[PDB]
Amino acid sequence: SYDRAITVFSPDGHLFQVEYAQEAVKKGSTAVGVRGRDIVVLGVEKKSVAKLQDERTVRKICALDDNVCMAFAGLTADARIVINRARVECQSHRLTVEDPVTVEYITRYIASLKQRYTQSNGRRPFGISALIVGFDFDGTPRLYQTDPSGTYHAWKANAIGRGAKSVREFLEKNYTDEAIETDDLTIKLVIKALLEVVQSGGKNIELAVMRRDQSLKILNPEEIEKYVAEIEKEKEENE
Amino acid sequence: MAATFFGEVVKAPCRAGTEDEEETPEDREVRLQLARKREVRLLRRQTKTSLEVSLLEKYPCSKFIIAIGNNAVAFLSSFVMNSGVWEEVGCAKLWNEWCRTTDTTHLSSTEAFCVFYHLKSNPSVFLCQCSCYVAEDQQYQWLEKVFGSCPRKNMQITILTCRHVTDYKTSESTGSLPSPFLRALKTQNFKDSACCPLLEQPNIVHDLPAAVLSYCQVWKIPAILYLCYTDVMKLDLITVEAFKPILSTRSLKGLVKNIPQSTEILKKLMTTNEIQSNIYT
Amino acid sequence: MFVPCGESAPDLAGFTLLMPAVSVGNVGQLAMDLIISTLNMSKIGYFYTDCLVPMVGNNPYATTEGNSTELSINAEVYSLPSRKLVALQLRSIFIKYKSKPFCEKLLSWVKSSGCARVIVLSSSHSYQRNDLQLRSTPFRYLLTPSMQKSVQNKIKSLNWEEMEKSRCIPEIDDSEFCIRIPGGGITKTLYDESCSKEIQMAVLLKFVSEGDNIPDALGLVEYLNEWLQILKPLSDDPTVSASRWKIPSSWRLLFGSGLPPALF
Amino acid sequence: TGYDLSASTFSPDGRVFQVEYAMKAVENSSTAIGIRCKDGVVFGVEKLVLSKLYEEGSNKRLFNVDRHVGMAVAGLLADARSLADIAREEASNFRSNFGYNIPLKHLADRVAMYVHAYTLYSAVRPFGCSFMLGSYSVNDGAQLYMIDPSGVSYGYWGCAIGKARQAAKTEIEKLQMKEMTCRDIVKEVAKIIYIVHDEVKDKAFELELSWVGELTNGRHEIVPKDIREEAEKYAKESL
Amino acid sequence: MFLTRSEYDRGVNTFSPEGRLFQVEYAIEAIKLGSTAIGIQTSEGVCLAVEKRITSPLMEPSSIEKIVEIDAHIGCAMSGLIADAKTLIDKARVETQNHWFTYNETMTVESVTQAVSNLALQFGEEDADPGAMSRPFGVALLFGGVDEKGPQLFHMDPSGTFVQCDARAIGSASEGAQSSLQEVYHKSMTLKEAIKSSLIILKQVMEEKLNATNIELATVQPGQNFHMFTKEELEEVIKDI
Amino acid sequence: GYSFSLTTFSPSGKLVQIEYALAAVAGGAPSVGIKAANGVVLATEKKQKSILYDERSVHKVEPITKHIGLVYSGMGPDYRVLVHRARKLAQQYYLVYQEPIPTAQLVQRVASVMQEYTQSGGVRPFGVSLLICGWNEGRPYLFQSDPSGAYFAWKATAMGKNYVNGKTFLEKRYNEDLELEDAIHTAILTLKESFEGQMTEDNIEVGICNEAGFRRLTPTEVKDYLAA
Amino acid sequence: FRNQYDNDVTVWSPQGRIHQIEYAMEAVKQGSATVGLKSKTHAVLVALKRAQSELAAHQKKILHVDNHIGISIAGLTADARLLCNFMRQECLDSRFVFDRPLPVSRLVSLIGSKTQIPTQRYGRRPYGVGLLIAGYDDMGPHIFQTCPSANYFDCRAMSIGARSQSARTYLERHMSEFMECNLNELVKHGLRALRETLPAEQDLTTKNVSIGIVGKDLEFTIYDDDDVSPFLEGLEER
Amino acid sequence: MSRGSSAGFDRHITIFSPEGRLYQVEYAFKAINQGGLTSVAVRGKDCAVIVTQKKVPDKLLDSSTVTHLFKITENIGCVMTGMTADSRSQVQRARYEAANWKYKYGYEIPVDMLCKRIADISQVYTQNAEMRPLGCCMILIGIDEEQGPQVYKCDPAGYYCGFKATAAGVKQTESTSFLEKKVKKKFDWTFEQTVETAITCLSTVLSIDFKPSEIEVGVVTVENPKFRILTEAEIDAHLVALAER
Repeated sequence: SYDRAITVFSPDGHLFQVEYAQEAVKKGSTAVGVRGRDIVVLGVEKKSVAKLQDERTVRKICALDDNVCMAFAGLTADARIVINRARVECQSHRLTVEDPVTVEYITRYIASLKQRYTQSNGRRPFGISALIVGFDFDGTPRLYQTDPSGTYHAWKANAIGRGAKSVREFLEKNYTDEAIETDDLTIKLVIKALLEVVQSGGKNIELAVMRRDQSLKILNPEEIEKYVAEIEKEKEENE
Repeated sequence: MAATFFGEVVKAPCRAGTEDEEETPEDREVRLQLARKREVRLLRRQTKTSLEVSLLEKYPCSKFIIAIGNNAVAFLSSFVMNSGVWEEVGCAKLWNEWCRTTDTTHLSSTEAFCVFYHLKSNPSVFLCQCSCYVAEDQQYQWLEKVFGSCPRKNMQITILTCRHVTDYKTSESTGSLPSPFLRALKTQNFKDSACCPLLEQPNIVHDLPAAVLSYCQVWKIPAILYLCYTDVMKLDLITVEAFKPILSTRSLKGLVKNIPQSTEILKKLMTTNEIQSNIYT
Repeated sequence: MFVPCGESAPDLAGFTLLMPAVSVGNVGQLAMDLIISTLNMSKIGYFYTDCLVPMVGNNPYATTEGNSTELSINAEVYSLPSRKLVALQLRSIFIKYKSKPFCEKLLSWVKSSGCARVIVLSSSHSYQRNDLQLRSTPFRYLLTPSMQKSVQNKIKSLNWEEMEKSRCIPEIDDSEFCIRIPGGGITKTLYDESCSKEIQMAVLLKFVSEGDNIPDALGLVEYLNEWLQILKPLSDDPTVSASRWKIPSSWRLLFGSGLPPALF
Repeated sequence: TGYDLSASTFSPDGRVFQVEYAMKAVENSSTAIGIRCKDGVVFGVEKLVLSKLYEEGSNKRLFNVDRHVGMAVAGLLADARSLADIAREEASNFRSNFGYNIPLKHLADRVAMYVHAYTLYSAVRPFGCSFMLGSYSVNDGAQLYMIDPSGVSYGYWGCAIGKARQAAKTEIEKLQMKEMTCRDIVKEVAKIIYIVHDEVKDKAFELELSWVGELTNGRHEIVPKDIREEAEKYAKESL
Repeated sequence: MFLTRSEYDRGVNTFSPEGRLFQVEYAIEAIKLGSTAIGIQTSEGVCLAVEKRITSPLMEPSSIEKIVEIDAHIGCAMSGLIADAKTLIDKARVETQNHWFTYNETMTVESVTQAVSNLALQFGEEDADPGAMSRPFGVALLFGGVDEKGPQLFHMDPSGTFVQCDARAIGSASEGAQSSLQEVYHKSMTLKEAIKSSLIILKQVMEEKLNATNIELATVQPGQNFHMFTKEELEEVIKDI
Repeated sequence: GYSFSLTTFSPSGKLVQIEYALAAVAGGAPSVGIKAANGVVLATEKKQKSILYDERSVHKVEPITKHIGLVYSGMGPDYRVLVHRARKLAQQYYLVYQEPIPTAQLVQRVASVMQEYTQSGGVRPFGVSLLICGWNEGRPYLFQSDPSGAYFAWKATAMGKNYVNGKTFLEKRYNEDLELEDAIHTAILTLKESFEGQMTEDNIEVGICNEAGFRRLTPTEVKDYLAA
Repeated sequence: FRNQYDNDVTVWSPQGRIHQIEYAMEAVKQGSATVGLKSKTHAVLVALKRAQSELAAHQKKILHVDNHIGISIAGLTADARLLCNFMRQECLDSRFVFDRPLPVSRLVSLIGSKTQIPTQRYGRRPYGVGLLIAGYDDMGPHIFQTCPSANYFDCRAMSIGARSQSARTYLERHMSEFMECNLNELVKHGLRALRETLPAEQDLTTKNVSIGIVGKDLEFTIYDDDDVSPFLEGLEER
Repeated sequence: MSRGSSAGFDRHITIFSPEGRLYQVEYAFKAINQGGLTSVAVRGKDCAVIVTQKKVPDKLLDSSTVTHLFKITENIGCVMTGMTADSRSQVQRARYEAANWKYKYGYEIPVDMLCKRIADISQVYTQNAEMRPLGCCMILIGIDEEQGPQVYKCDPAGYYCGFKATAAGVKQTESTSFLEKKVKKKFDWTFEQTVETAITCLSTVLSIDFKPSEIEVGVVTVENPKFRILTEAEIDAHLVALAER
């Protein structure tokens, strides 16, 4: 196929725009999340170091609301537009159906928008996939992961973007109840997971957790260097 | 490829079918992997081996009657397979736009990938049964898998296929012809007499049976094509009986025995036929 | 695999060879069909290959009942030692991932045979014309260096127009002028391969409109005619060529079958 | 040829090829004749009977389009119907507002303007049909106007369109229509129809006739059966 | 005739040679990528089972809601492109509620499927922003329900066509399932008899082996509303193979 | 290809369509605009091929306000439309603001309006470039409008046929030191340098803009200056 | 090779021809057979039902429109449903505004007017559906045939679909003996005509025939399965 | 969204050439000469007169209904050259145009202003993607207030000018040459040694002597400013006067 009717079915049916945007997230920076017993960690690398940057602006991690954060991968500006639209919708729900929205509802809204960038020759498909995570109305941990197709599956813990697979089949090989009992080990799994893909050490991996019912707390470059604190956990106890 | 927005550039394709833009190292690397992917495997079923040597060199042949088209294969199966005992030495492992979805299956009872059969009394008679649409390069692949480049002078071929009357071009309108009807084409060496009138000069055949006929004629092999132009490609009784004049030709005189039991077999088959959609197409 | 129709010797030691370029309109194929119709070249053999999509006809060049029943495929070879001519007819189109190796095999076989001239009939997309070629005649020609240096007097006399081959790394101002035929099919590949093999070969192409190409085909056969003189000097005021170029019998109805008597 | 893929295109020498295609489209259909006489206008169209099954009167081509004008078509039937029922609001939009009855010149100049509007837009294709316009009144005499897909309007003393166009007109001009009354006209009309009619390729036709003028007092209406039958008798005996 | 230029599906809604539209039969067997789903319509009720083809263990199976109910007495089974399949579902739900309050009864299954078919078919208005897809839906649907018919089953294809089918299977292995089902089907079938035969054919068709998580099924009977089977129900059904 | 759309950049991120518009501008008629310490003069060539034409039913240089003059090099009708509707824009500016538009905001207006045509698709770029003469607080302004929507202010410039040699000729012959009266003469010299066709009285339309506002030069005045 | 020209509805071929329309023509005859005969007093509709999806209840071809008009379909189901929906809408509008049935000869003209709309304009397709409409009014029984050519044909016995031409020949032969028939014999003749389209190995079952009737006093009632037994029974073989 | 323009320099008007020359405009220009008719427009100090052939290659036709002089206002008229249908439309367009002018400004539109507006309408066609240029050129005559007669001619390109004398059609180059020759030397042109010279032009450039059935002439006079058309009752007498010399 070529230009017109930008979303054309393939001769077998392989809607080219879909997997074409799918490929867009393999050059996207690798992100990951874990749904823990009472904490949820949201880790992502930034292997475009450009150390003459302001890290504040180039976070991957955005927060949707009092009860939701996310990370993504792919075309950053498109993701920013997604985030703003989702924030608007979340505010509208909290006004009209007033309650803290559940993670599933906002994920379903995201998926509906994402898949409704498939009609209307017009609009082109979005080139992002998201890791929506947050604590519900009840305080249970939740996790949801989508793709440009429009599907909005949920995972125990998943990774997207560059080399996402290797992280995934590291993850089930190590995801267990005696890995999430402690929050420190909970984040340590993510640490090791990106260690498998990071630019050789705790280099520019930005992450934050959301413990139950308080806030999104930015895991920061503390005096201990929170990052390299857990990093050295693995350095000197992985033997 | 235009009308993404208002006032744009149409870019009609090309009339030699030239819209292929008239080959980087990763391009012929993936070409290697892709060519090794689309393998026409002459699979000796349940053994899948011992078939590197092509049929004309693997087993000397005398009669290779082949059916292409769902109705052609139905016709040959129902009017011959019931007559004699036909085991399958093997078939063709074919993936393409047709017969997709993990070709290795239950043998695809309501599909076909060129299942061959030979007789007990005279195993020299081969019957290939498939309407599968092999790729433009894949006709050559399959043909040199089965025949090779050594054309022997002892075997004779009958080909059956169907094309829509819409495709047929005559001075009168297509919707005014006594469809279905019959046409045929003979090789240069096919001195055998025909049973149906030859195809008119302008209208041609451009497909797998054209491949087989070109191979046979070019390499002096006597072969014959038989063609019925019907209006529906579904499993049709009427288009089955359209080929009935074949039941008189020289190559077929010793095979067909019983007509009405064949007809009841056909009624059984098309009562259990495909679940073809109720769109009216 | 060039197989003669009867395992004979076509002895094409010095016969000019003709082949068309699969391009928009198939104007080359149409012109070649007209050439075979008007000079009545006989079918001597086949150029067998696993390259092209296979079609079968029954002697589209049929004139009598006897020759009508002759089976025809996409690839046949017509030759005529009466005026030292041999022709390669192509009916169908090119399979993907196969045209270039086919051209290489064709030139290898030509070397094995050694024809005199390898003149090619081609056409180009009329919408990809610069203003310099848009102001002028649609007649263009390319000749290999081996044979141009000898025949150039005739072309200099007949007032053709040399195609201006364009930069093939265009944005660099000092990049080389280089062969570029838009919508040429296999024409550029054939030309580059021929000059690499230093084979005397000719390329004539025209910029073609769309739909019927009968005017296009007649123009192209005339454009071949004035150089080859494979037919009497047309003496442009025809009095004959208006009805001398006899159309092949296969050129019956092409656009359809007929008017379906259900809507008018 | 070549640049013939949109109406909004010009030939290398300055032609609109997809108006000539409509010119050959009206060629495909069967002949229609209308003759203007001393004191009226007489139409006549021979209709091909595709099958005896069809009820008589179907596929009519003798459209009453108001009380005082009549219309006969040739070419593509559906678009002929379209222009026909277009010409029955241009009349209303002239009588609902201007009260009196539409003069032929104005009606033609608008319907010709409409078809020309279609012949100049890429998004649409020209109406592949041509048709006639006949009428009569005491204040305006009798008039006849022919419209082709190109959008050209011409008044005719006698005219025809269809696959026997040339033969029809060559048989027409041999008559002194300017001074003959309708009774002498109808027999001549049927005579022309049968003379130019081709059967060996178009057997199984039918004759249809209508007029408007003094005999019906400016009221368009189909030929009464008896006149039709006696004129048919004349045409047969005119052999 | 010689093969030349041709625009094939440049316009959506371009009729093929021999009159057979493109996108419609492009989507028909773009479906065949879809998961296999089985539906049996017997007097005692209907059953809707489907593979979820869990790609990786890292998903918890609960997420894939391959089966939903349009309403308490209308359950739906889908296969193929889930994305716009959910929009189909949402329209079905809102239409059912519209009928319910405007007309104080339960909207019948046949009208539900008919309105859903109405929702499709609106391909080409590329200039008109409102009401567009410019793309046929690429999902096949199965409806079960109870009304003054009682048990019912409707199969929809991505062409706006449907049938009062019973024992109608869709998916990648759809043809094999349908063939086996034909010889397996019984005119008078008890409820777990349909459950049993359908589960056996599922076990027989799909690639991966069969457990509680691998698939799911739901039923509606004239007794009461939609029921979605829980895990322990799946073990106590698959105990008997 | 990649040169048919106006909506896609070249593989080199390089707008072929605008360049074609530029070449069309180069193919237009010669035009000259000279700034001077006390005014600005615009001169251009009348190419009424046949004496049957009337010079002065239509005009080449168009006034816009008391103190605005426009001249072009390209295809006439585009220029006529742009003049007609730049008039709309300036008339706005006076309606909203009780003071005639300064020339700058006019060339802002015009640059915006042509550029939007470039970035719309389905509409060809305005195949003509413009020149602006103005006088604000009593000091001269000179603007050239590029059909790409670009606008440049020049001490002096020349466009149309052979405009490169015209600009070179201006380079070694103009100074900031000049006044209007000799500016007219030197601009005529520039056109004579590349006139190809032996100046008569009746080939150049001349317009000037001083404190007293923009106004044409009558053919009587063109003869009157050409006398010496 | 005129396939530059058979690609959009809005493009003429250099034959004064539109090939998309005739492709739509060919499309409908891939549907199902049907019969549209008539009497002085009755209009009935004989149809063959898609007995290919076995052990699944089949489709519906004869669709009730108004108490005095019923239709049949043989082309695109999508176009069929859209057009029948429009049929119902227009009939309801007529019975609303005028409190009388809409005479057929005007409804069918409106059908043609509507279907012509996409014939002329880019980005659309002709309504690729074949229609047999049956109706009765003050004028009397009528049968109108509709084709995606946006042109309708007023015949007294029509057949559209697969192998329809045999039925057309049979109907043209028996033309005379339809003018005077009671209901049952008219339906029998239509049934025989449809049966002739079927191969002689097939027989019209109650499971694959969908007779529908309108009359002077019988409003348009569609006769589905076994309810058609009385008409089907007593039918002599070929 | 729309079908779009065919990809090519000459394929569609919007695309510029490498030198930004609009091909479709040239195609329109050399599309004007279809129909074979060639018209001539000349004007004196008292009158402006336009003359063209009346090709009637069929006597099934009525001479009355076939014409090319279309009155636009009682004071202003025009002539057509090119295809018939677009000429139809622009005649309609200009009638409407001038009527709107008078309604909205209260006085009869000047000839030059009507020509300008029509030129604008023609120009805007060369801007869009599914517009096709109206392949016909239209010429005006009239008396404004003081300038006596004026002759104006727009074109598909949108270019127009005022002409002391002009022509359009097939033999346009030769007509222009003869016009230049005549205008340079003899230039009084009261009413008879006047535009009758253009009749001499048309005859000489085209064919043998004409007899008036082929000729269609309309005039406007400074002392009597109606757009009004002479007949073979009139044109004949003129041309017998011309034949004698």
